[PDB]
Amino acid sequence: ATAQQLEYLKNSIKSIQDYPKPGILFRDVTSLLEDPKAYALSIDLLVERYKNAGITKVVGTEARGFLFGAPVALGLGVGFVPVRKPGKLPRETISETYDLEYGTDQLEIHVDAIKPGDKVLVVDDLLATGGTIEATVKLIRRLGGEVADAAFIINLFDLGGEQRLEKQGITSYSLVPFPGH
Amino acid sequence: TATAQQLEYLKNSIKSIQDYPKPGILFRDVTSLLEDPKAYALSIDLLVERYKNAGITKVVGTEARGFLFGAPVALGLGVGFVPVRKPGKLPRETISETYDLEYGTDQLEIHVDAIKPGDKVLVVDDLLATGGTIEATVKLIRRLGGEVADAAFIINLFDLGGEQRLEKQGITSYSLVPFPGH
Ligand SMILES: [Cl-]
Ligand SMILES: [Cl-]
Repeated sequence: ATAQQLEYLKNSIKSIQDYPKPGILFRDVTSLLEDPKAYALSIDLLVERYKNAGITKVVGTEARGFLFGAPVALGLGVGFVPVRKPGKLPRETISETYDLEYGTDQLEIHVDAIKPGDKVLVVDDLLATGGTIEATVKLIRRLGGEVADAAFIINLFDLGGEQRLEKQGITSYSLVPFPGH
Repeated sequence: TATAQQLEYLKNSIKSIQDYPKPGILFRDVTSLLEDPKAYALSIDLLVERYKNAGITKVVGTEARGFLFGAPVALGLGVGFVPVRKPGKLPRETISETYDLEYGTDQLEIHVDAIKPGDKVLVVDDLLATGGTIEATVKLIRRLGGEVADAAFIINLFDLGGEQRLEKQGITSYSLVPFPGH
């Protein structure tokens, strides 16, 4: 990306000081979604990064993930595979648990959606702890998918997510870096 | 408009699951269309072609399956995408509308700043069933001064009365794949 493209994307994102709490600056991708140029540019740069990488499927987690994975799948000309909250997918699934503050949640994937020989790109809005992406990489590999790549609009470089994913053999590509926890 | 062959390709791309989510029902599963790059691209390209001269200034999609169809149509039209979300997910000032579900009610929210007077909105969703969520979405759009006359769907469950419900709001529905049942 050019410095002009990267600053336009940074400037398209609203930061809500002390949302959802004091000291937390929420990075709001909805202002990017509503801007024709910023949204298109975010998708075009991700497609350009992966066009030669032999990607055969794009995975996006529910729900903001869908907004960036699905357009990147269409731009690469490959299928889109949703990873969802429990009880929403209708065919055979597998499930992975990830930790939150005061408990856990689960993500599910269709078992038939990823096959051995598939090379998968994960795409999400924002890299924070990386917990959800770590669980998504576990789902993909349980299905025999190869995954080495995760792409983000925003990376919160203070929260350790990139290094967490590197422990799984994931290289992260992020358009907009922001500080804050 | 869409060719008969294109419509048959889209209809054949959608899996039907016997006795899900309850016995005697045939669940129309759009995830098989998402997985097929030809069917997914064809669906998006057709919806963009249908509305390319309609003066659309914004596309609205409801969480979550709606995002998979409305956001690519927004990019094809080269207009902004505005999500309508389940409560407590949008971080800035919202308004809310209540709608009916099988076992009660729930709300959808929109950012108050996302639609303005002069906006002409296309609503895009995966599937037209009762139409309750789209009815609520149309109310949100019009509360903000947006015009909305058009909703587009991948699937229309024509037995469930959705299209006629949306006609009572002045909405014309366009759907790619009709199915009987629920
Ligand atoms: Cl949001
Ligand atoms: Cl509906």
